[PDB]
Amino acid sequence: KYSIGLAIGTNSVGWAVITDEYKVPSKKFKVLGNTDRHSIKKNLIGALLFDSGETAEATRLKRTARRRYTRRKNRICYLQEIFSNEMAKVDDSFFHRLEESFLVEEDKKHERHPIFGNIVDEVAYHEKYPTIYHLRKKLVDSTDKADLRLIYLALAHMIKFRGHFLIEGDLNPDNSDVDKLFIQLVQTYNQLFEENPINASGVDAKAILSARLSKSRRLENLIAQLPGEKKNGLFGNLIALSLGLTPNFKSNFDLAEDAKLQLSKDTYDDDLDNLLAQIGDQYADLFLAAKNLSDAILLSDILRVNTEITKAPLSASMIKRYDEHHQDLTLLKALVRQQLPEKYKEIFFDQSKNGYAGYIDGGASQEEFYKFIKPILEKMDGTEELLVKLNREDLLRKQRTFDNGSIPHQIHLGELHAILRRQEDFYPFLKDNREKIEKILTFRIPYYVGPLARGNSRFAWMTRKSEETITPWNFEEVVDKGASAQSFIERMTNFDKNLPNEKVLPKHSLLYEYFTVYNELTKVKYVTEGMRKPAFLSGEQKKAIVDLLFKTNRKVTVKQLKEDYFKKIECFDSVEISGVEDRFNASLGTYHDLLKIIKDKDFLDNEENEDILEDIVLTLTLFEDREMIEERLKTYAHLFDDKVMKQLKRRRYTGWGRLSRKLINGIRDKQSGKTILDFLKSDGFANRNFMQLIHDDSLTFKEDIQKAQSLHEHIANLAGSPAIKKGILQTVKVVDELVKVMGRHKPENIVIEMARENQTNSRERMKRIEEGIKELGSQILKEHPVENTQLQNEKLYLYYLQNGRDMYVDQELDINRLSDYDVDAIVPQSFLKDDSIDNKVLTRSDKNRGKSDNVPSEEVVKKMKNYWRQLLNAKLITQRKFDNLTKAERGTRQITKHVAQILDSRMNTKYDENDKLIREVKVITLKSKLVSDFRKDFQFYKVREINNYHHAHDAYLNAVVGTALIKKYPKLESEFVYGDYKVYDVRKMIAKSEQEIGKATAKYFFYSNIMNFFKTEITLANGEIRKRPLIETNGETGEIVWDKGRDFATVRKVLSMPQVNIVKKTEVQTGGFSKESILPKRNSDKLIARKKDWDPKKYGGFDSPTVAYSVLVVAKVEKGKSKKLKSVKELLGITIMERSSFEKNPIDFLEAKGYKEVKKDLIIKLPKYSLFELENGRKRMLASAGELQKGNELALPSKYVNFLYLASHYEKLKGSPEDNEQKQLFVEQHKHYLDEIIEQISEFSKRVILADANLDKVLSAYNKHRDKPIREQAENIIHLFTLTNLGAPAAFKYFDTTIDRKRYTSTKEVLDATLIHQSITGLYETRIDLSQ
Amino acid sequence: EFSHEYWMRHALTLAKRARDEREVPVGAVLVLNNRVIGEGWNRAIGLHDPTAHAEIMALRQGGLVMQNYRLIDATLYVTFEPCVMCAGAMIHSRIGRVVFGVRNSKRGAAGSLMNVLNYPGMNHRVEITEGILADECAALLCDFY
Amino acid sequence: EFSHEYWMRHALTLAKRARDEREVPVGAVLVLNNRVIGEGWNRAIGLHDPTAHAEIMALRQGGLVMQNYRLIDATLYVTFEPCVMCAGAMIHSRIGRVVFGVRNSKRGAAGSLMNVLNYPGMNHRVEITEGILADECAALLCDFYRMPRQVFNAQK
RNA sequence: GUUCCACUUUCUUAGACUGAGUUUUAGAGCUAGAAAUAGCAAGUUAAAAUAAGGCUAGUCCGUUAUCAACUUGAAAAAGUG
DNA sequence: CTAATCGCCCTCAGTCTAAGAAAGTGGAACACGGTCGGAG
DNA sequence: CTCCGACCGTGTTCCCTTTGAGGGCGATTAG
Ligand SMILES: [Mg+2]
Ligand SMILES: [Mg+2]
Ligand SMILES: [Mg+2]
Ligand SMILES: [Zn+2]
Ligand SMILES: [Zn+2]
Repeated sequence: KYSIGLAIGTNSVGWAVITDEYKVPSKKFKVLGNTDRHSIKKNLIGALLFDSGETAEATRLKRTARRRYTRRKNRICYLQEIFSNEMAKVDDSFFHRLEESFLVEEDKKHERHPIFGNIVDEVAYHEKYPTIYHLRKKLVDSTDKADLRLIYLALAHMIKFRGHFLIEGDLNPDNSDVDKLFIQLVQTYNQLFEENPINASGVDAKAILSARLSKSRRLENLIAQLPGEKKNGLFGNLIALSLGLTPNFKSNFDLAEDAKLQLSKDTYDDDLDNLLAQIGDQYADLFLAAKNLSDAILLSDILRVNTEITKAPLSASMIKRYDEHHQDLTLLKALVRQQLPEKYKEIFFDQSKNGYAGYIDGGASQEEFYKFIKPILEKMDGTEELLVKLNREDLLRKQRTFDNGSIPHQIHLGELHAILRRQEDFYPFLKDNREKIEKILTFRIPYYVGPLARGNSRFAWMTRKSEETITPWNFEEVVDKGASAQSFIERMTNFDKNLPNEKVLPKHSLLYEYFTVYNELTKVKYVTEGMRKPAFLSGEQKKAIVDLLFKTNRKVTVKQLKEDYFKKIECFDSVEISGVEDRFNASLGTYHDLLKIIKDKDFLDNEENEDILEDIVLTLTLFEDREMIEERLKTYAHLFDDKVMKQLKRRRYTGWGRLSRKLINGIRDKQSGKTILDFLKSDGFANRNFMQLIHDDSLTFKEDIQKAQSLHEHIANLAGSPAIKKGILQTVKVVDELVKVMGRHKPENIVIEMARENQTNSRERMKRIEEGIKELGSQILKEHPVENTQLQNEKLYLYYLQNGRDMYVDQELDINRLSDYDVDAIVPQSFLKDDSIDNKVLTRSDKNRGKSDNVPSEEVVKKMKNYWRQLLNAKLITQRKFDNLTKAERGTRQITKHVAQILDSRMNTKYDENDKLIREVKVITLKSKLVSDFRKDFQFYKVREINNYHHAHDAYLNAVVGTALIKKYPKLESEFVYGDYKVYDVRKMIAKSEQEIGKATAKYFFYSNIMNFFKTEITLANGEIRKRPLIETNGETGEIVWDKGRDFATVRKVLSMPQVNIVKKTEVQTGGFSKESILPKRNSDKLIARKKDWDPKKYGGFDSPTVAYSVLVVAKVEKGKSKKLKSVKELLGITIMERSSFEKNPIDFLEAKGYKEVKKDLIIKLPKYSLFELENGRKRMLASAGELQKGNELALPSKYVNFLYLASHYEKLKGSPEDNEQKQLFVEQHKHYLDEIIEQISEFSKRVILADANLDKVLSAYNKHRDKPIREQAENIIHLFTLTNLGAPAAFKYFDTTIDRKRYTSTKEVLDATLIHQSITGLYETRIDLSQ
Repeated sequence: EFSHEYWMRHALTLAKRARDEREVPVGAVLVLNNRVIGEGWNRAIGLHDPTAHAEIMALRQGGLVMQNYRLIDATLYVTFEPCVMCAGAMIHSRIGRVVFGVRNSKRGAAGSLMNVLNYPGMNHRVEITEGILADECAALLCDFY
Repeated sequence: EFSHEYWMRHALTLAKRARDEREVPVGAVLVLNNRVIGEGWNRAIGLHDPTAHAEIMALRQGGLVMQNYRLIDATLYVTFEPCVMCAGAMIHSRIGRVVFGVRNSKRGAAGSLMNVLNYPGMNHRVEITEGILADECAALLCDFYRMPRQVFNAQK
């Protein structure tokens, strides 16, 4: 009888119900409540709207930051607990004064000076040590006994900001010299290779190696200064090692095994040990020197000072910064006094200017301050050095800056240990507790352990070896690191879908590779002269090939198959292989790896050690911490030798397969008693496939599997954006309510369409360009500085991505001639609807691309290949573009299928007598192009800004087109309907055709052909007309599928229906309590205390909280000096922070708020977007407790919508000029439509919007611009619609006139309106007359 | 002048001439762009040919003059509703419109007895015009038979 | 000799002659009393006449040889199935029977798309014989079109 | 569409971290002028908090998802036109 | 002493490890009812 | 001459083609 059309989007779900004749039923629905109306007629079409679903990212970030804060606090607490006893003797209340430093003096328990407790000592301290780094350096270098409070201050400052943990091991920073070390390296190298010495040659290694270029570029420059020295050579590899790259050393030492060294990797010492054992340890000092040189240069950017003078290069560099700041400030002050004293007040006093006062005391950044004083500086003379300092970014630098993240923790550890050694001679407890403090700074919870929970954390997985409290000192003993890593990995790995309770095997499992090799061999056929048909291989032959070829050669090539097997055993001079290309895809890599490590083939071949070996490979896969891999393998160290274990440690695998051990070799057929692997090894005459085994009705595997094989959980488990999952839930609920509306009869067809979800980057662009240019070595950034927001222009972004060069012609481009250049589609847009940069190119003229109908010609490839190579190495073009260029030189979607499956499983729940699904409802999935083309062809134009009706209209047209398509060509059901499919069309592509060079062209032609039955006359591209009958019927049955004389009229009636159920989903606001900004102290009741005792009038705090939902309160409040009981009815906003308190006891909350005699039964919860109707039909939605939104939809007649669409789009709709001219004459004939549309808008606004000023400004502005061309006027009339649009009022520009939004700053009228409670479809309403 | 009645009376004159020739008074005139391209009269008996109708002769003369089997944008006037064979020939000729006079529920395949031009199985649609001088054609047929 | 297969084979010979002339290979022969009365093949394109079908040619030749537009009791053999035009001409000729080979159920005028020969309002009923040498007829047509899956679908 | 293997690019989820930013407090401002009014000298740092808080008392959790109205129903769930 | 308007405002940057899915390239499936070739 | 046994293609349209936002908030305006 009826079908349902659905349009599923990220912010909208359109729905419609149509009948056999494409009519939408109109039904009378009962209206509940205490109101006048008892019923309303409604059309069965509408659309649900809802705000986008958000990802869990921000919550994760917040949570991790919280954990960081608490752990830092615990660090400080540890320190104080260590210092407590010895501090109590020196100062009774030091820590107390420290912890109460935030309190105002009136609130303080002790005196206001934290460190010493009086003015004189505090001023003395600050006079002797202006910064903390002064105290640090004095405490490291001096030898005098120091005050315990200063020592504590230093240690705490180093512990509170420990620095990063990106470099492993320890550093030797005594060696600070780069020239002497490089000269020493060159020296020892020339010693070790007497035959060929390198010349020092006056290569300024410091500048080239410390320049701000990429590692690779610096390498290239380094070896460009060296004659006859290659980057792959020994010295080149050493330079690469010192630069932080990963070089391979195998080609230099004739080593068959890979020897890759990374100074940062914790395994460096062991890898180097193995390398030196292989090649001899007389080269160890050589690599040591390289390491020493790397050490001397690791921190050259930060320390900038020779490590000879002091043992605290960091604190010394800070003291340096301080002194230079001081001197240059004195100098600058003197200069401004002498030459521009009129601006002195502006520079050093006004906090709002970005001067020095704004820099130190205001919120001005170093960049803004520099830009501020650049002109002042350059306009003056005598500042020749100040500019030098400015370009170095070293003019007036502070010590706590954004760029201090480079500092590794090893240096703070060094200073800590130095201070500890210095002061352990005088305080015994520092000596006895030195190791504890060092372990406090050093220790870091491993990522594979996670939160140190005790059974109350949803996110934690760690297991406790004992029930102690965990500290940094007992962590290794209390936490079971091994089982914790095991859980860390096993909680994320996929289970086998066929056996959901079984874990998936490791990808490099020996069993898995046996399964794959046998699964490939099983389908290999052979024929000889005698036999009459090609035959499978038997068990014996397979065991022969494996034992003889697979177990002797690491890889087995096709040539080895032919010559060593086919030739030697079957005397075949030539043979064809079909499933693999030039080599067997499967291989026994682990078998040969192990054979090489254990050196005992008979150990590997013994079946009883298979599990053990699998467990070893499991361990090798499960862990990557060598110390833990070793601990796991320690049990088997006795079977062959210590060396085999040492070698087994280094072997590491990553990745997991697809199937479980029980699937491959666990299940046994009851009759046969043979596992899958047994049938793969030997199955006699039929060498049955794994797919066949799994699908063979004669065998019992399939049924034995079919044993093991919530809506919200099921939807949440899908992969995709949460927004679309929200839409999926909403559309399911809509479908349910629609079925309920239709008397629980199921629809005949459900046609679903889904909007393009790929569309739903300045920083990324700036990064891309910065890196590509730094690698390329171009100055164009220095010559033409850009900013991220400039890169939003496509032509400019392209220009910068190609280093200001032509992509086809090998010539420079002009940053001033982009308007003359062309953006060409690499693969023409007609074939691939790709609008991204991956398929777009900037060239001065598209003629230099070569042919127009294809990829750029072979000449352009030949001429530009090397340039494209350079762009690839510079990351200026991606891999996809390159690979497409290369092959070009050598010649619906998953989410919608998931939706269709969910719908089909919910709708068809019955099985026939043959235990097969009865498909009562056919789920059809269509792409957007069908309805888009249908609209363009038959002029069912769409303008999104007029109203939200198009969401429903699209669903209606989807249903219509889908039902028509399946009605006309039922054989295409396999393509368009979910479920039953057709295993064919693969052999059809093995025959010659008319044009099958591309699948895209085939799809194009296909869809352009199938949809012709909708048209009455076709115009081929020969000047040829083709006629079609008036009635379209299906040949085999004769049933009428289409009637050109009446179906269009019905469609037009449906599109023109004024009333459409557009329902905005009411949602309680969740998330952050308020804005995060911490405002200064202010006398205002809006300021919310940041802590219980922190009165915001004294301390400031938070502001502007978000209302979770309003609540209607009717009660009484005191009024006047005599406290008369007045009666009040008002809306009180319950903030998100107040929510829980209001729910726990609303009566107490309202009584505390000042309400009395609160009528509890009249409390109405009013979430956001609550709908209220007011007389004349004017409606308002609840935007907040103190603001409302527009609640009406302007139903513009379809004639005006189509006219507006055609008038706004002039430079489009290509083809024959005759139709374009007829549309031009239609515009000129119907120009009065503009005036009629503005009249309609004015009526609507005066009846509903009620903003006289904005309407008068619209009318005026339109009056002045009536002379201007119709196109412009039409576009700006389209702009005019945001005044009448649904939801929050917004500003808009009409003919350069900006109209600020008119907000609704009061909620009084809503308090006397009628509340409309709406169902999800809006068909059921409960209206409440709020008269009480 | 040049209206439906003009061509109807011209075909009636052709039918009267054919009747003077002792043949069936049925005529057909094929005009394209206000230019007469074909004229014919039913002389099946005078030629011993069952397919020698007025419509067939007119279509053949039009195809011979135009040197093409396609007669796009042609208009065929006839004093008698076309039969099934004549309707099929009009479909194959791809003519623009056919204007017939007196209806024939027994032999006219242009709506009276059946529909041929606008059948859902056809690959071409032809326009139909009726009701031009049906009484005179019926009287002439009754006088002849 | 003079059997149905013999005449269908002759019609196939004429359709092959039409194939030689690069025309749609359709042939027709009109027989009365085991005597040759008329033969024809499609010559539309080469003679610029949309009605120059095999059936039309055979009927006109029979009419000329017999000097009579009425072909009472005659049998018209045609390889392909006649179109609406040819079916109407057969009705107008008053022939006794039409024998065709392979069907074509996308334009057929003998029941598939519509029934015209045996229409209730006709003044003469023409008999229909189907499927003579259907396999050779359909193979000839498939070899001419060079587009498979049509003949097999029609036969099945 | 489902599914077995290889390559690349993107996204999602969870964990360990770092550097900043903001808010109060300590950095004895000086010289005439009772007062407004004005001149002169310094300015780089440090402590605490970083969602109010919660009990389960953990070196744990607190911004994701879900939610018209009524009725029967601890939760879940069902019915109402 | 109340409310309605007009502008102004809104925490951010980076590193590493692990797993999974999901697009573009490639290699291979997801069967059976007769039906023609020989036999004692 | 029925009984035993290895084998193979036809299935989509197609029967002369069309190629960033929106709610909070202080200062101003207004009765
Ligand atoms: Mg806290
Ligand atoms: Mg600071
Ligand atoms: Mg939420
Ligand atoms: Zn006729
Ligand atoms: Zn014909």
